[PDB]
Amino acid sequence: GPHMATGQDRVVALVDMDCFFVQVEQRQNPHLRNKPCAVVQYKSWKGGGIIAVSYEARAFGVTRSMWADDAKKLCPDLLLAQVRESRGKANLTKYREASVEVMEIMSRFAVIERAAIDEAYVDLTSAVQERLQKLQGQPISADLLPSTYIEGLPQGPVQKEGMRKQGLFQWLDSLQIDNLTSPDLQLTVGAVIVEEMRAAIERETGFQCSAGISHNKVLAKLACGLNKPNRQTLVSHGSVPQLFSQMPIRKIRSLGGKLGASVIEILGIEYMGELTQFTESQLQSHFGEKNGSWLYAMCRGIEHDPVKPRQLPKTIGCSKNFPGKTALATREQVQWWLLQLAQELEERLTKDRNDNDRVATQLVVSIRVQGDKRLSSLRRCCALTRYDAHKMSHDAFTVIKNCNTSGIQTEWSPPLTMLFLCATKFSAS
DNA sequence: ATTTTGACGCT
DNA sequence: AGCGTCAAA
Ligand SMILES: [Ca+2]
Ligand SMILES: [Mg+2]
Ligand SMILES: [Mg+2]
Repeated sequence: GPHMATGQDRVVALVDMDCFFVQVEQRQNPHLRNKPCAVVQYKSWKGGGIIAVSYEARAFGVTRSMWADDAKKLCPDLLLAQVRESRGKANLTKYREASVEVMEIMSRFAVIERAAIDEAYVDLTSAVQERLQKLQGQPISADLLPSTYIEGLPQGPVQKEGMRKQGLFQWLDSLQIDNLTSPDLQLTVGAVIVEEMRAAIERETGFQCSAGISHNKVLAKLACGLNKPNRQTLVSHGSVPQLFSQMPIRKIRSLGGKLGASVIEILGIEYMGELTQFTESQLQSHFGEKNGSWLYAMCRGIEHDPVKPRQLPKTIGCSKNFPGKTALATREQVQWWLLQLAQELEERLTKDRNDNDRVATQLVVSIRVQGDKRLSSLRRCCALTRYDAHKMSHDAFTVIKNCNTSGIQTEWSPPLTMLFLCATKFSAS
């Protein structure tokens, strides 16, 4: 009752760019705008692998991971843009730079946590308080929320936009605008701010995005996906029981893999809401102390993970796969590709040092051997003392050379199916 | 023969 | 330290 926390103490948003790499390419090439199109890496093998897909193309069934040749069977007029290749490998610089554009705009509004190349969490609690003080009891107009959905509404006693407006009207009609401590009002002001933030992103970059607004990161992330693209969704604390009552467990962030499968298998449930019937101790007994407490609160819509103040990636990495017959089988091959990776890494590190006043101090080398299901077969670290590609490639070879079983120095066995260099452990400079 | 990435947890 | 999990385009 009066002491039961309800996880309504924060306003958190998650902003996620729509079909991000596709929008980057469509901004650059107006011929691709408003078309079924996809972004692909490589082209020799089956037309290249698709990594991003416009919503027009998704209507034909085109998805990520599809070979372009196969996507063309579903969508013969599909347009394609290719990821840049440099030093023999795909190079994602254009998308990293577009990401910086968006992150820098979002940072003007509030502290953000960079969650991926195209998404960030926003802690809006303080901004909401400020805006509520500015508003001075003034009601919030639907015109301030032109792309907002209120999850769960409309309810009670045939076009998409009509339903959105009906739900928003029910919500705003029911709000108590004089209570500055009302969580629902705080979320609503949050959504007003997010409309402003999304408008700024689109104005200043050309890119559209979706967003979720709720009381914590997990619900904000879930909310964001409910009405893509180019829309935002408010998930209130009160919407949680109905929302979770038919929500597959795997849809909640962190439960899409083995742990989620085990929750389903061990407990014999399917939906997030069903978790409420277990005690905290029961959940801890199956999934561990940390996961158990997290599940117990999360299934009630409560999560405390903070929006971390971090706009920049914590690592800078470069990797290449060598699938099937292309696996690296000679020492020379391994050294040449380590050099290519190290040259890209050097370029990115030097730019990072100039832009962000920091230097990486550890180099992580990872390889995969043909026959291993795991992404990485072996990982070794060494000191990163100079931004020099020849030194980094030599040091990586030094730390992995003993993995070569082959009695012949010139041959590498078992062949390598992946090389990965990652700069970590940044210090101020 | 998806590939190329991050962030963080466990021991 | 080195390995595993989960998530992005
Ligand atoms: Ca996205
Ligand atoms: Mg994303
Ligand atoms: Mg996606």
